[PDB]
Amino acid sequence: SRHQFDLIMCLKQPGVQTGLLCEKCDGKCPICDSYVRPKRKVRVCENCSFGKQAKNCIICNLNVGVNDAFYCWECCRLGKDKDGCPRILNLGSNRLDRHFEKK
Amino acid sequence: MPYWLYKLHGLDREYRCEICSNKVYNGR
Amino acid sequence: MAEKQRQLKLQKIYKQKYIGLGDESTTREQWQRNVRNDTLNTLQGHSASLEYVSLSRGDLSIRDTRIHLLKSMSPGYKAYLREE
Amino acid sequence: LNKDEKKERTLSMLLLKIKNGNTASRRTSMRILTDKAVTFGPEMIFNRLLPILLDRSLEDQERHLMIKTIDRVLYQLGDLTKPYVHKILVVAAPLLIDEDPMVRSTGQEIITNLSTVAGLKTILTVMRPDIENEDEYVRNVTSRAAAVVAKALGVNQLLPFINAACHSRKSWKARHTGIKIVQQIGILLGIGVLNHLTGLMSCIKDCLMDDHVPVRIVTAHTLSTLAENSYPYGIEVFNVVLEPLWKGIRSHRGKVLSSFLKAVGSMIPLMDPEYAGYYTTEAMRIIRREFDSPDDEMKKTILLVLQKCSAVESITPKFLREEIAPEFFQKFWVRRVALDRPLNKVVTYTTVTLAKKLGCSYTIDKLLTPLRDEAEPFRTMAVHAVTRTVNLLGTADLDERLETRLIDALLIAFQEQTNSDSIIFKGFGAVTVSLDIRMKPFLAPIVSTILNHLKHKTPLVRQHAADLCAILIPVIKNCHEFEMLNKLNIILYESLGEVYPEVLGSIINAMYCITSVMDLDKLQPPINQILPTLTPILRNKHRKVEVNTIKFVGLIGKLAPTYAPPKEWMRICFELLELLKSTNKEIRRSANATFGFIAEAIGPHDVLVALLNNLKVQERQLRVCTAVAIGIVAKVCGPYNVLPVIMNEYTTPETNVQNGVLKAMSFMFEYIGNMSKDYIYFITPLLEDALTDRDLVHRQTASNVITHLALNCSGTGHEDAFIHLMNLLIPNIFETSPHAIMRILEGLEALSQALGPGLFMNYIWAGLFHPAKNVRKAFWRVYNNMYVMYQDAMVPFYPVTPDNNEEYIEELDLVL
Amino acid sequence: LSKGENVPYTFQDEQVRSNPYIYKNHSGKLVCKLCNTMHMSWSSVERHLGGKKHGLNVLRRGISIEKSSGSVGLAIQVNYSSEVKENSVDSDDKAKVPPLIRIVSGLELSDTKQKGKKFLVIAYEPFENIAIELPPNEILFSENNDMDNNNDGVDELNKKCTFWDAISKLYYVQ
RNA sequence: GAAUCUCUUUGAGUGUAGUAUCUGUUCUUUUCAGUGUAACAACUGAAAUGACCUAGGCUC
Ligand SMILES: [Zn+2]
Ligand SMILES: [Zn+2]
Ligand SMILES: [Zn+2]
Ligand SMILES: [Zn+2]
Ligand SMILES: [Zn+2]
Repeated sequence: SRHQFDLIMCLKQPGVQTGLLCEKCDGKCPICDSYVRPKRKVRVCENCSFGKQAKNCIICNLNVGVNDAFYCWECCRLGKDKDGCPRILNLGSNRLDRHFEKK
Repeated sequence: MPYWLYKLHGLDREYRCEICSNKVYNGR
Repeated sequence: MAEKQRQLKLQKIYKQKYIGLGDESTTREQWQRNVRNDTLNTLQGHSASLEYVSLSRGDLSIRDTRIHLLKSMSPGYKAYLREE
Repeated sequence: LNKDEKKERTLSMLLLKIKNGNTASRRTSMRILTDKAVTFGPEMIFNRLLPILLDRSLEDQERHLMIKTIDRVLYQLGDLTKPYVHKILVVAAPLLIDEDPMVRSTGQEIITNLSTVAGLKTILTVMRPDIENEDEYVRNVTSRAAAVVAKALGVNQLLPFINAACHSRKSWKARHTGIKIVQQIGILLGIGVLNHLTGLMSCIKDCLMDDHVPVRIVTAHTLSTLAENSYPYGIEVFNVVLEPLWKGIRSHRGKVLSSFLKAVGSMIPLMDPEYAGYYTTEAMRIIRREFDSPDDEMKKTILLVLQKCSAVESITPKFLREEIAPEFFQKFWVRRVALDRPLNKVVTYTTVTLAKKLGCSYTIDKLLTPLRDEAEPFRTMAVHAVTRTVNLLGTADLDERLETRLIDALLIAFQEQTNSDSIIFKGFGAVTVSLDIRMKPFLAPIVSTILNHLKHKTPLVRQHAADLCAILIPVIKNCHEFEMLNKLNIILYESLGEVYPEVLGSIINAMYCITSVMDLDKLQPPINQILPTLTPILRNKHRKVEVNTIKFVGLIGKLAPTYAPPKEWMRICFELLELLKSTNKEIRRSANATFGFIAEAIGPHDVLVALLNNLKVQERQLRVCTAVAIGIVAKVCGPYNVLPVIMNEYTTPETNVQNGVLKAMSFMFEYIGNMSKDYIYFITPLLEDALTDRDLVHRQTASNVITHLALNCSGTGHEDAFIHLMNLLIPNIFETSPHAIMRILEGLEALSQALGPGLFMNYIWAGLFHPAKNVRKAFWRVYNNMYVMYQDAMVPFYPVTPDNNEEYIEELDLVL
Repeated sequence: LSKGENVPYTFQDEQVRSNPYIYKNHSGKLVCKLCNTMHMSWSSVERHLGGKKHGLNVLRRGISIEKSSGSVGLAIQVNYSSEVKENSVDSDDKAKVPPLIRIVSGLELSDTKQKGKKFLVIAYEPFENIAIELPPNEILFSENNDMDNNNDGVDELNKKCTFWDAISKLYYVQ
């Protein structure tokens, strides 16, 4: 993602199916994390859909997704829209260190 | 006396120029 | 640390998708080849710049100029013209 | 010695600090390891580090800290000897089986990194003696480990290994686990099995025929995982294995017949319509014969085959209602089912998938008797089924009678509930939303129950009472009773002073749903009296109370600005500006969203002074959120009001006020998309001083302004200010730190579209090669980003002449 | 920590400072204009002044400064205080030094407006300087009055023609 | 709720990545070869002593 470096996106050929965001990540561009002015729907590759993993949010990939995810207008102007499948794979160091910090 | 100073700044390094009397210059 | 290590990875990916991307040290030949491919693709792609090249070279058919441009992207195409 | 024994001391002190140490201590020692990892011997790093992870005294907290160090070292050193490979697999391998998926993933990143580090040849040499092990646990582990390696390096490179283990006549356990590897490979790759499935199939088929049963079962599960993960495509391959499944089903019975019916059942939906009808009808007989099986496994498989076969077009819904359905509901809805969850999920989901073929009124018809049963946890499951079924099929099928009995049972089972669950709310709500106009004659008692439940002494029943109102308010409008809206709203506004926050938030949410729906003037309390009773609630702390209160106040800000006097609005602003210290996000986002509503309500200049007074605070959350607030105010009330005040505020000598000014300007630029053009011209002398200033934060943050400004101001025709801005930026290319450099690069990329590709390139081509290995390393990055944004857009702009490069292009010099 | 002293901003265009170096730039942070150092807190500043590099810069500034930078006559009778204020200062600090006179050209003045004549300036430590215009190119400029005795004091002018009645505090000059 | 009396006032959170900036301590001589650097630098291994003359040596 933008703010967290250890995350690794997918970047494959986007399929025909739209990604989904959890209520918590709702209304955010998967690239720059901008809450404002959405533009288009995201699209994810086959290997990012398949089973239950398709229902998860495409940013945090933990909670279940509900709303379709949108690219903000700027990321569509820059063209970072069409790079590929913008699905985060690994969970990152922050979330894990939170989980084990609490218990 | 400022030992490290000339090595930083590049001075006290022997150098030569052919066109003026093959003159020597101590810094770049 | 980890950020740069992502930079290398996205470098490897974009260099795969978009073909030529200079990294740090790229030979003049390696880069000039990319320039050649881009230029030829522009000449063939737009029907405008294809009309212009076709009429200027006076070839008998558009497709001859287009295939000439495609063939020109391979290095051995020069020598191939010389053996005719 | 004594010099290098000091190193032996440094690694011990570090590792100690990471495992047991202060936060700021371990945080720096991690950096020291990552930067110094190359100069310490990996023999010493792993030789010292690994013995810690073996003891039993380590907590999960202290274990993950060591794991992270292992990962950071492995990803760096890049080359490792085989003994340490085996050791790291001994430590990391057990993680894939751990109870929670977090440890699974972090133990998976290890093996997927080591697979690249240690290479293909070494790990396979490590696994070969391990698969033959007599132990069950080790084999279970390195099945999963082997699959992780398989996905990591690609499956084809590791495939003949699997073929060797599977087809090995030497050892039996080698065949067993060699087959399990196909399981977890099928799981990890997901749909991506596909093309590899043929090669994988070389293993399974013959490995299915072993005389030993526990291998015959494992192959049967592999066929199920491959069959489901594939989906319709994989049929053409499984035809070879399709025959022996039938000679296995008709005989072996016991626990094996369960596995083979799982396999064939998972093979059904990918079969052609011709065969599907046959194989289904063959399976249904065995299904009916096996209804009475006490084994959990066999019931689980039966629910799978019924689960899949409903999708088959061959069987008619009449065939299901006449025969299979009544035998289903009576057997699998026994109250003993409702006690164990994993089988509950399968029974409910099976009923839901049968609801498609079956009539909605028929499925719901059979589901009313479990609703009216006395058992509570059984009524809950009976609710789940109705919820999901109604969600799929809608209520259009229901006759008035079932429509009455359903809602009756939902009221009853609603009022005795114990555990906190939304399944009633959604479900009892999913009913309402669907049939809402048809709901009217039932609405009077329902509300009464709520009005009783609000007075109940238990906090949960009060939560659940208030929550169900918020769902009914839209359908209550559709049922047109406004007097009930007012009576509710009054009773809630009276109950609004409750002690328990968790209930109070829900109460305020119901208030919200009432206020948004109903006519503003007809509200009884009314709003003008409502809000001054809300302002003390914002200090209730907790969260949900704050969230719901803020969203409600914002609803008033949209709908009813003119009621509360502007001084009271200023009290609101002073409470929110204090309130956004909250740790939660949505609290802050909602607060910032409300400043637009208030600034629209009363005025910009009374809010702006209050906000700018808050940028002098040290904490970062406060400054950033006030920056976003200034951005939203500038959007809603217009930039020409906020811009001169902010530009005046930037004159203050304090650092944090200046950075806050630049950031608020970033937000107010990305919020107004097009406008942005009239306003530049003023702010370039403001960016003039920002891009010049010494510290690296101003140069960072100001470039972020240049991104949002240049992207959506491009093509407007200014372009003489963006050349200025660029001329100020270019020298910053050499700057280090991650944050400034990414913002600067984004800035140059935005300026590329304001200036154009060529006018932007004229700066870069110079040092694009260059002697210095650094200037080169810096410019090739900007040329990379420009090349990604523009390929055929830079073609006229290359610096190439016939004598500049060997070949050039002879056709660019032609003229007609 | 700051000892309550106001450290002015760099741009405020100069109340005497304690150390005439540490400022606050246009931004918030603290600066040492010699060493060109940015300090976050006043403690770090006190460590800079107590540091070795600042001393080196102070000395280098010291060297940098130390390398660059039968006729008619008139008689004046200047009177001084009557033990009114000189009762608080008696620490043999140049107290033995008598008033001094010098001839100054008006070519240099704080205002630099008009000029072209000389002044017979007379100075004493506490009291304020005094001047007397001398239009005549030369008056009483004698020729070897005494018999060439060499105690230059300050100059030929002072020894040649001045008297300091220190007991009564009366300075005569002619 | 109402009635009376006295006195007073007014008129220290938290975690994940990452920068920036000060202080303290060392500067081994000298040559050659390798690494490295845009050039330096830095890193790696080997060894200058005796004599003479008016800064220098076709010096031994
Ligand atoms: Zn993907
Ligand atoms: Zn999410
Ligand atoms: Zn975006
Ligand atoms: Zn010269
Ligand atoms: Zn200083």
